[PDB]
Amino acid sequence: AKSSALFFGNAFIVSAIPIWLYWRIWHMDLIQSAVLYSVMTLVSTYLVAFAYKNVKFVLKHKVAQKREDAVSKEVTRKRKEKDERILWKKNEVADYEATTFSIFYNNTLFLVVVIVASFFILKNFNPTVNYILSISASSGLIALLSTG
Amino acid sequence: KAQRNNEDISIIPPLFTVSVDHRGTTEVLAAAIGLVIYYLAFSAKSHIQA
Repeated sequence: AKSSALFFGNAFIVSAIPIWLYWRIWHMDLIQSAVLYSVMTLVSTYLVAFAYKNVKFVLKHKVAQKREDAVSKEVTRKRKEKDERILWKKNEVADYEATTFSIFYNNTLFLVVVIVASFFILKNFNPTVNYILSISASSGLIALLSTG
Repeated sequence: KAQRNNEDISIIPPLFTVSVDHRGTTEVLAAAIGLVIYYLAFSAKSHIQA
């Protein structure tokens, strides 16, 4: 559970990237818009990190279900005296890649949502409305999708 | 006069010449790349869970 610090160290990143094009093509005022940016990033980091945990927690078992036979093979190739290696390593063996895919997929999911909203729906809308609706919808919808 | 006579126009000196150097004269793609990578990620998820 204490590993959540990494999730907090990851969920915020993507939330702020679009500021470049917004300042370049939407020409947003970074001073006035900082009020919107801070809230958007904070909410995104909160729910997205929670989603990271949920996805990995919900699916980590499958990793062992698939490859535990191979991991056991290499563990032995290297019953009480034998099982300890299972607790020390095997559980993390499944966990380690489970996290990597969970975060990877979540980040991959986020990008298209903002692209579609900003440059295919909110094309015809105020840059203020463009950023507001695009980012707010992305955060809320993606978090709900993660609960799917 | 030379032009009307089809005479050689190069014989007539200009007063001066000036050389004018002429050097000569995305969101869809970003969505596409994100879409394709996400779609293959979905395939990866299916295989991972399959």
